[PDB]
Amino acid sequence: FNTDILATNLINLSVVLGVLIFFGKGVLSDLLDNRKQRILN
Amino acid sequence: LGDFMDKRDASIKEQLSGVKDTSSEVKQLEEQANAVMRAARAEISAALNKMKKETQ
Repeated sequence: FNTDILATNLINLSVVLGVLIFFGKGVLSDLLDNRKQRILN
Repeated sequence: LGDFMDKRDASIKEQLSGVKDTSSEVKQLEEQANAVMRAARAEISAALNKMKKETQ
């Protein structure tokens, strides 16, 4: 119910979510874009 | 979003089919034109021959 503040729970999660969003938008846009190009073809 | 994905894919697939459809239609048009041209020529030739033979 109340929020619990501490800088231990999430610093590990920010690095992970950043790495996943960057390398995931890279390989995901590459794959998705490739599929779109094939459909256009 | 699922519907949007489907719509875009269908729109593209439909475009390909239509493009495939148009190509077949043009092939048929060309074949029909070729066949028709042949008829004209051949037809007239035959006519003259039969007519030429009758005159002779």
